[PDB]
Amino acid sequence: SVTVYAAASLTNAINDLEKIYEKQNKVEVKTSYAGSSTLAKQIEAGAPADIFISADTQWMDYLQNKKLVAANDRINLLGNRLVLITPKGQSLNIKLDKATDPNKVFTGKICTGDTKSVPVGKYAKQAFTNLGWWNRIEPKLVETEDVRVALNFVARGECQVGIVYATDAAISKDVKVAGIFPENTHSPIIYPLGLIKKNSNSAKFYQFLQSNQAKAVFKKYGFSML
Ligand code: MOO
Repeated sequence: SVTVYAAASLTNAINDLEKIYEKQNKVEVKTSYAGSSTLAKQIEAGAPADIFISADTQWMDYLQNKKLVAANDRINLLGNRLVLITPKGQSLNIKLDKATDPNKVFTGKICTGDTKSVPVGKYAKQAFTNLGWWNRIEPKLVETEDVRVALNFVARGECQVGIVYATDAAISKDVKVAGIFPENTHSPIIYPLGLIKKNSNSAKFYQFLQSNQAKAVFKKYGFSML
């Protein structure tokens, strides 16, 4: 068997590839999804993950610095974009530009991941700072421990808007995109793939995630191949 810990934004793609790999190999693939921060900390505490996929470089560096992944056993796999979402039926179009006043466009709460630890929230905080919006945005936040909890809060109408990845908006018929953050507002969204346990089964799955077959699933879900 092989145990894969993956950022919550990767739930649907990795579930699809788990099914494909189990049809092609006599190996069992076990998956665990959560915020990249939670998963890295769990690995640090001894969780038996063979493979880790983070939604930012920071949480893979965190493991590298603890010597839990080698520089040569990680690769940048996927990219994404950062988006604003609204519940379906409460559509908006908001330009993510310093000229926009967040106090006039955001008249309720704003749902995203914890801005200090969950990658989606860290990317969001970079963007708000670059836009000069941080001190007006912070009082509006509801912070969650992964991007999918935030997505669900928006789908259920507990927040007027949310900040999730483009791939999250596309997976949910209950939310719609209200704005795309320009790339120059934040660090590039990069998913490093890391081989944590070096054994025969884990190495095959690590390679499989880079394969032509895996590229097609990731592209289906809206990710970019790096
Ligand atoms: O680690 Mo996530 O995909 O930003 O919740």
